[PDB]
Amino acid sequence: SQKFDVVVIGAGPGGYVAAIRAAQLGLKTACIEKYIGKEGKVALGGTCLNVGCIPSKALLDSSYKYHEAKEAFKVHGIEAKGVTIDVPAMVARKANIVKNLTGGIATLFKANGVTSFEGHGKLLANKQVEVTGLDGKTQVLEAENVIIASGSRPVEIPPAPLTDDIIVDSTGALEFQAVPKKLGVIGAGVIGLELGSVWARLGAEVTVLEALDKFLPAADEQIAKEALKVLTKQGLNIRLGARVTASEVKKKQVTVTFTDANGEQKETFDKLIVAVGRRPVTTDLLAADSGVTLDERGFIYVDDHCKTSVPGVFAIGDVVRGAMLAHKASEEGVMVAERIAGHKAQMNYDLIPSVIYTHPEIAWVGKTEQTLKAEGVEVNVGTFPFAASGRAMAANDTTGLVKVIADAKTDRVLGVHVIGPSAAELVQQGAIGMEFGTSAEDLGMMVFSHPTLSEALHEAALAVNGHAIHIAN
Amino acid sequence: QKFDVVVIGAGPGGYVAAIRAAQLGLKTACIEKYIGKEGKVALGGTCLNVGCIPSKALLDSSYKYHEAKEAFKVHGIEAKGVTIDVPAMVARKANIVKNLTGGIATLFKANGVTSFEGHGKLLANKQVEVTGLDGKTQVLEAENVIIASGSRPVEIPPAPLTDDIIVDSTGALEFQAVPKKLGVIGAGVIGLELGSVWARLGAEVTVLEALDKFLPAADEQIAKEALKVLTKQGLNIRLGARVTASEVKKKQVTVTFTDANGEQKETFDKLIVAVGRRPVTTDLLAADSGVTLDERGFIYVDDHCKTSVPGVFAIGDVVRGAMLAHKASEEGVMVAERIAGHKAQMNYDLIPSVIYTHPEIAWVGKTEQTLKAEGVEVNVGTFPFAASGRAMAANDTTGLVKVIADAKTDRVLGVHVIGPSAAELVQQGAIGMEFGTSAEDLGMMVFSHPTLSEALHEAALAVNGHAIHIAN
Ligand SMILES: Cc1cc2nc3c(=O)[nH]c(=O)nc-3n(C[C@H](O)[C@H](O)[C@H](O)COP(=O)(O)OP(=O)(O)OC[C@H]3O[C@@H](n4cnc5c(N)ncnc54)[C@H](O)[C@@H]3O)c2cc1C
Ligand SMILES: Cc1cc2nc3c(=O)[nH]c(=O)nc-3n(C[C@H](O)[C@H](O)[C@H](O)COP(=O)(O)OP(=O)(O)OC[C@H]3O[C@@H](n4cnc5c(N)ncnc54)[C@H](O)[C@@H]3O)c2cc1C
Repeated sequence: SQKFDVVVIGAGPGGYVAAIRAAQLGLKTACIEKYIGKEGKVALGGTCLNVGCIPSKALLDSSYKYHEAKEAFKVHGIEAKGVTIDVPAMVARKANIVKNLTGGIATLFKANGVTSFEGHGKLLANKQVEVTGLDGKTQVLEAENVIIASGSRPVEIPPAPLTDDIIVDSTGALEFQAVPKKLGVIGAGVIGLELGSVWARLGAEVTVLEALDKFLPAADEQIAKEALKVLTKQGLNIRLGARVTASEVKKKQVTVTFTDANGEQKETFDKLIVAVGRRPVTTDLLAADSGVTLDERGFIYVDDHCKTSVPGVFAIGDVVRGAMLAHKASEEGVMVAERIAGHKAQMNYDLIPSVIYTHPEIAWVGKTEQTLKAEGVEVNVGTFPFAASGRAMAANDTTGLVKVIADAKTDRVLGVHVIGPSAAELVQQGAIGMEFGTSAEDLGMMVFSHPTLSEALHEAALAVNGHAIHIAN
Repeated sequence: QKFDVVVIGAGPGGYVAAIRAAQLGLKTACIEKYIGKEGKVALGGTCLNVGCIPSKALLDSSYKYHEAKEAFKVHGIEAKGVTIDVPAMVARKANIVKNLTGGIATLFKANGVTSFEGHGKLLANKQVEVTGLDGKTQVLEAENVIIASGSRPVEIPPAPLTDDIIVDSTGALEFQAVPKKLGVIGAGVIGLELGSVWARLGAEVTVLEALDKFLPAADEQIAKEALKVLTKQGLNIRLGARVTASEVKKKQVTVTFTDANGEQKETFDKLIVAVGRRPVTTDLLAADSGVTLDERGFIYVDDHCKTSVPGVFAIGDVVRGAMLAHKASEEGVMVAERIAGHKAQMNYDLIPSVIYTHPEIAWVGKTEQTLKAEGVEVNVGTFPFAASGRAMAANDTTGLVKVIADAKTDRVLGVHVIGPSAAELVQQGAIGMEFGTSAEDLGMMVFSHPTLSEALHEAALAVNGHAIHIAN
């Protein structure tokens, strides 16, 4: 009853996928989770399902539909009088989606034979896992293998500590019951831009204070430049080189002090979202005699196969090195489970795509132009704008472009970058090609359906070598 | 006077062939006769002027109206009243057409393509007679001719086009008001798309289809779901219903048709005839041109689109194969490259199909029923959008992805989708299939979460019984 082949600590994208895969492989598997959802019961799915990926995308989709009805219907002949959005109802839809999907994970666990434990797991020496239940009582599970998937939480900064319901992190930003009239966001990363977009669409006057001089430095510079222009026009007052140093709450508002190129500045908001990154969670996770070590940044140290310093103990997802993304965590979970089952399964960290769920959506896979320049790789670049896409014109959504980067000597595609409609789907097309070593000409030779947004990738690939049909080369 | 390449027709086949030929350094002419809305010749063929683009424009506008009327409350979005201005909707479509047709002329100018306005006829010895709009003729001496004369709607005596009451797809894209009761003959792609436009805007739509089987070219599982969903959307699709006569009186039309229960009648305010497409060869070939037609009226060509006359090629809807814009354009590229000396080939096995209903329907490769008829043992994996977190956030969970793989080699043989972004997910499958992907190959790749693409990933994993997010 206490013995398992695999004990997983955490039921986020890393842990719950690892648990399902382990069970599919015939391993007697347990998964421990402590997070309490909205109904007062344990809810699986981790950050991503409960306070992350899914909730944010739900509010992004609802808020965009309102925005389009208010600002982009007349051109179609559609007249909608007095369109309004009720924030409590919008948030309630998101909550219902979360409830359904978290229950869905429990259904998958049941179907696959995963044993769930409710409470806090702590790794002791020699792969024993102590579970403190919700009633405070402890039991020890004897594990042949342990998969640590304890995830992350928001970074906290002393200049902007969470305060009442006025200074919030991403979790509180997904729970506003009314549109903040003036909204401040600290951090112009993915989370800050997505959350700022939600509330700007519904009428908030949004300022985003970003300490770095460079916007979206991980994105391709051409993509980031267009993103900054478009998002600023949408009402995200993105201030670069602006570092918050202090805040003061009074009269149900918060005044932020920050330093920019022109010196000390102050700005007052009704709500302030702190979105300055995420940190790995190891709180009470490892006994002093567990043998598992942390790096200087607080991540659990693992090798390229996610194995810790302790045989039979693995760690995956946001608590270890690499991109802090849900699909990265889940793929690591699959790899670890398959390796426990005896398969020499491998993971490719080079083709993990990134998506920013603004509208226009931003997505990419592979290397940026600036990275390849720093590496000394000569490249050919092809782009195609959605302004030249018949499908995008029909959709009344022509902002953005597709960019394909190929090695100048071999024509191998090295990166695909998109800002525009269905960016993530077009990037996935590129990623599939790159898995097979596609050249730019390979993509150019394929039949792409017309009219589709995918044609923009086809034209960009042809443009790499100067023979796109529908733009000057 | 003299050209390396003379192209007859400026549709997706002809205009792309002309651009590519010019890019390859060939002195190229393109002849077109179609008169657009401004009274001048308009390029882009059926697809741009009265086909792909206009239909998708009305599909997108009508869908946005439909969603606002029927699927906003769940988001907390309330309206005091949503209405559609049909003249304004059609005018947006007309403006898109005008911009894109002008865009082709801009591309021709930038690439050095010489345009001729009028009717082109192939004479003997690769001479092309151009009859201008004033009836005057001139002869071009062509080293190579590319025939790209396209297609037009099929006509049937029981439903002849009549004023504005009985129309084909061209007239159906020009209604200035929502018909109260709308009849459609033919439940193919065009009938379903046009029926969808007007049903969304309030028309009571009946689709009369003579065949017993719905969407026979699609995978049967996809077609069954499509029939269910489209019927729920108000397309009263009547299978095994053959129209035999019609009668126009007092701005309405009564249709007579035969179904399993005998002779039936139904009356409509408007009737759309959508009973297929046929190749155009009208006055195209002199009797001694040397180019032959097959029994069905298509120009006879080999797999490189070469006719029975060396240096004369034919592409697009006027030759064999799927009557689709991307098929025509790729044939144009192949022919131009072959004229320039390259042994260019065309892949006829991975041409995708798309039906722009909502939910969208798309597929590439072979259906389950085709593979069973061929005796190929397969494994099938499916994943429903009801289990997609991205689709749930989008409030759009109808449909599924289906992946079919060879049971022995695991090679993916077909990908079929009904649901959001169907065409984009099918293109992902088609790219994989170009590289010979197995189902496990797709399963081992990292798919971004949350995205609609994950449904293809899960379906690929389901082929071999280890999808994560559905029971296996
Ligand atoms: C607003 C926001 C939006 C995001 N949007 C996206 C997106 O769109 N796409 C994307 O790829 N990523 C997105 N992310 C990031 C994504 O959420 C993470 O990368 C992902 O959740 C990490 O998965 P994980 O399993 O490693 O960690 P987590 O999801 O954090 O799961 C860790 C689990 O372990 C539990 N736990 C921790 N310690 C213990 C313990 N001792 N005992 C028992 N249980 C424990 C926790 O309660 C939690 O459930 C977003 C993040 C945020 C904050
Ligand atoms: C309502 C409708 C919707 C459609 N939607 C899609 C879709 O979404 N996706 C898709 O792939 N396909 C779609 N199609 C089909 C698509 O339009 C055709 O497959 C495509 O246009 C064929 O390209 P083509 O160049 O061979 O022929 P065409 O587009 O028909 O062009 C032929 C050109 O040649 C001209 N011509 C003919 N004879 C002569 C002559 N002697 N001299 C000079 N000019 C001549 C014609 O005026 C015409 O412009 C649709 C069709 C219809 C009717």
